[PDB]
Amino acid sequence: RWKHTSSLKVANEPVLAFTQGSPERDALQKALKDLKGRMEAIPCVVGDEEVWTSDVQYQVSPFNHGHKVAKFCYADKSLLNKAIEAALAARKEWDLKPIADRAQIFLKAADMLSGPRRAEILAKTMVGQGKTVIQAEIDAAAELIDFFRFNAKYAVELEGQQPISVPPSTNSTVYRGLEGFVAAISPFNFTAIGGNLAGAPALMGNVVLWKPSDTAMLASYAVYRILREAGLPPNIIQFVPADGPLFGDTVTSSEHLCGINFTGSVPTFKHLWKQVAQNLDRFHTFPRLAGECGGKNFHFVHRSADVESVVSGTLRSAFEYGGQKCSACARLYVPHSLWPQIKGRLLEEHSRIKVGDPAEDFGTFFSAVIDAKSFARIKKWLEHARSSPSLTILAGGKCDDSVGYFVEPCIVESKDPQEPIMKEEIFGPVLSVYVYPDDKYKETLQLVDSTTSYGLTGAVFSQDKDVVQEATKVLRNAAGNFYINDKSTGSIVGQQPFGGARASGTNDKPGGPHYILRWTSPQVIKETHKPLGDWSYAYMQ
Amino acid sequence: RWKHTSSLKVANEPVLAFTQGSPERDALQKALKDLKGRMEAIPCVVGDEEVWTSDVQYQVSPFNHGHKVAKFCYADKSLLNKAIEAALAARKEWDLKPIADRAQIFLKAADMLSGPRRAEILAKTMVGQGKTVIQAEIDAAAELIDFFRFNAKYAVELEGQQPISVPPSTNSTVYRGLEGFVAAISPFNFTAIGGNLAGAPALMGNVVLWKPSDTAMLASYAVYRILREAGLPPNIIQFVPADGPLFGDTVTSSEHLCGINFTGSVPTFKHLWKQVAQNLDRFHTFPRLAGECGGKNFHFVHRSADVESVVSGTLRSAFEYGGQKCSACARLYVPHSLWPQIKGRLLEEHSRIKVGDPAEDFGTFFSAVIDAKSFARIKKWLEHARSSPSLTILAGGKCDDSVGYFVEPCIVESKDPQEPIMKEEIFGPVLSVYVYPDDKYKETLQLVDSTTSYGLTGAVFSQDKDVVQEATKVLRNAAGNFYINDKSTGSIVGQQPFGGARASGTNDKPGGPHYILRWTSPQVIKETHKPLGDWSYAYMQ
Repeated sequence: RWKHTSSLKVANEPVLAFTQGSPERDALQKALKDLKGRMEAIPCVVGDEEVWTSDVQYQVSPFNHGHKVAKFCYADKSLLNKAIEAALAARKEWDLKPIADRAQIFLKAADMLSGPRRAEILAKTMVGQGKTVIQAEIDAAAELIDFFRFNAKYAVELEGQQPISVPPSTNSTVYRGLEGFVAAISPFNFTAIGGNLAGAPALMGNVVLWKPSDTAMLASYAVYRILREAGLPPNIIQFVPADGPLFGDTVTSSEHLCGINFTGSVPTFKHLWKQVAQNLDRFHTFPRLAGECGGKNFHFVHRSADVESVVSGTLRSAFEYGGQKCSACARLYVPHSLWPQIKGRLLEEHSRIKVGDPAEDFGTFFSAVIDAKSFARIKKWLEHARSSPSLTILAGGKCDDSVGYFVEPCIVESKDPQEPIMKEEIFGPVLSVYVYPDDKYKETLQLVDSTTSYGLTGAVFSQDKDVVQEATKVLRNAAGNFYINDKSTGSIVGQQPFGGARASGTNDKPGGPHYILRWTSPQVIKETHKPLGDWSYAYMQ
Repeated sequence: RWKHTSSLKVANEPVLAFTQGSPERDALQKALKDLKGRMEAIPCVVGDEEVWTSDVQYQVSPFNHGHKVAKFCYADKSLLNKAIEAALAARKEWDLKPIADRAQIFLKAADMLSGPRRAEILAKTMVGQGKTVIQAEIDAAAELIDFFRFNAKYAVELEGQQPISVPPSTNSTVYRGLEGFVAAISPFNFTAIGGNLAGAPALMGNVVLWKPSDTAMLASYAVYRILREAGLPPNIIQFVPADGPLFGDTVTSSEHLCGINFTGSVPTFKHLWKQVAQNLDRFHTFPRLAGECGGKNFHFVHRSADVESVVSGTLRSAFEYGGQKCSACARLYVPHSLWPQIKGRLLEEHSRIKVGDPAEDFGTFFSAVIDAKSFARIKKWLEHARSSPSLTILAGGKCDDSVGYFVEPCIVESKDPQEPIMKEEIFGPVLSVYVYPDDKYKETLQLVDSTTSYGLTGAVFSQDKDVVQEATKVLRNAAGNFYINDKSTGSIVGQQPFGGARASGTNDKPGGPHYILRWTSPQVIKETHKPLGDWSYAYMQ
């Protein structure tokens, strides 16, 4: 016999420059102005019904928290259960739909995000989450477009991974979606992640309840709407903002939960994991938990390092988007011999860093952090950085929540490599620096590895190839994304599949080809084409 | 600029015939006699140290439970913790060892099992677990050899799945083993599974605590010894029989647990899962749980079916190895129009079935079931089959534990398609039959799907292609391994990757290429070859 199969070749979305006079700078400016003074009312969406509840909530602009950018509402238990039921009733048909047809929807969404919807999705991310132009670009456009295209490629190619056939039998693998619904819970700090957390499972034949982050609601809903317009049928993804604990209680209580695709804090992930375990007896199948959590990421500097690359790379990793990345560098290990030079260069460039309103002033490096709870926690750390004997603020240290949740980039030196600030994830623009004796760099490599609970990202800066090989070995499990002479942030889909282990999550490497395997439960079909024969065996006669 | 990828070209191990005259029948007979009257003392093995504890245990021959085939002992907490520690101290080197070198060990073990050790491994499985010649062959030889070879192929080819590189940066994926130790817990009913449960993670750079099934100790230790002689370094796999609860308590209490590779009962799997969840805070990473559990598998018969194929296929699936397979057919759905013919044929062939001592009489179809607890459970079901109004024993129904744990093949007709016997996994040679009206075969397809909690295996017998397509759609999630005109047992590696969802497990499909992904935590390395540049962006100037 035979069969016409299919293949799909994709390229990464080019990252636009947005320079003066460039069409994208103009489109973006126009989209930003179209948002000024306007507040979108965003409903919950179950199937095609827009639903409002009485539990109304607002999203404000991080750099100008007086401006409400969106009004939305929390689904209640009753609405969440209706969304599970409606999703389930749509699942069989959607799962049965050919991968090619499903992939097509995400390819069209990708193209929409690429061209016509680009400025919009950028503007909403800038205004809603406080991202500068370029942070919104690499996120709400590039990373999200890539997720859609590359996962589409991965899922189409996956269908061609078929078992061996041996006459008189033909074997085939059917990549079923998981039976049940998936709960997708996305964080504030990347518009791309919400799209991927709900989208990748949907792509794989699942139906999803998507709880988007309150502080990214404006742009996430834009992603939702774009998926729907690209052709996503109703009840495949339910748009259901909600209280976090309520959402988790409801989904972990449904006998129909078959997965949770989560990105956020480890305690919340662990809590969901424990709830699922507590309720194991009620589920029709074992639910799959995928969890990308935070990090306490490092830039390790060897004496041979290009000092300029260390400085720019670290400034970028530590302070871009106000350090609100699970991949952001928060501990810098510098050899004594390089410290004076690196310290001076860092302080010099630090003073050139503009923090302000990213929509009005494109010269802004980064803007306010995301919200009050985060601002509060960051102040507690800045105060710790003044209060602690082992700590000395070298630069910044100020913050001001009168207009936005503004925090100055802060650089702190620790005389204690095990100081809490060297170990605990701040999610703010707060860089800790430990200066180590050149003669003790091997023990220091060991400290990088042993100091925190995390294993997300990390970089080595070294011109000495032998030290690189050596740190690569030593730090094998300190970073799931390991960078050699580059900053620890900015993973690109298909180039650096993203994730790490230890406390940093389950490391399912979104951005790579294996990620989607979490969202399929393969069925293997063997068809035998000849009659069977005696149940007995020759050796028995 | 260059990519070098390696493939490995491997074939399934030929299943030998063992007919009178053949060399394998002779080698086997010799190995069986070399075992008669002998009892191996089997120590725990930690590193290279053989350890005895005071908690001594015996393995007896299922068909002759008076013969002790092995003396072994249970590891205590103290010994299990020393095994964790020693394993951990060996892990970094082993994980660093190139996949090709690790794979080589399992390829040599495979060849050993293929030739010189074949008769031995067969004999120990026949004698220890009660398997007939051919059941031992497809298991302790073919399936185990295939696991080793194919997993080696899959791991070698996996290394060549590398990310895209774009100048000035080169990206590479490093397939790390999981950081910690893996607990492998294997069941009595396949020697191959123990090898795969401990072996596949070891292959992937993990270190393993292997708790083999008490009732398969003789052959499992033979697998262990062969891996060691094939070149497996000490402390990569620790051979540690133990009390089940104690073993689980100890491993789920270690901060170093990073995985559990389990095949067995769902309650035990769920229990382990709940323990890991309870202790989540203490683990250095989130442990990965892989669980293959049981089934309540079906043969669904459409009126168009080849009656002879139905008969021989069902006899084989239901009664081979006394029905002690998670894939064994235990519910047969027959259309009224075909019943008289199928009933007569079944009863006729049933009466031709020899149950006896598989080592002494190769005419034996199947022998005693594994042990007393299982024998006891099976009698409770035979008694249920006499006591229940909806039930009628059509054939067999007797059992005798005076010499071995012997149970006659039993065929029961249920007038109630939802009778507990149609729903609960017996793990005995007990086939239940429901006869349905031809006119109501669609509703009956739905019943097959809706009746039990399981989704492991299932078969449709139908000459009507349109009914096949239809059942395939309806039963999409009733069976992870779906057979068209063939029996529901006997998955072959690389041809039918094995496993199913619902309550039947996590469906990681051992036997396929994706299985090994559970045992690796990939690291992605990006090396940038040019200096970085200003931290600022052009659009900002």
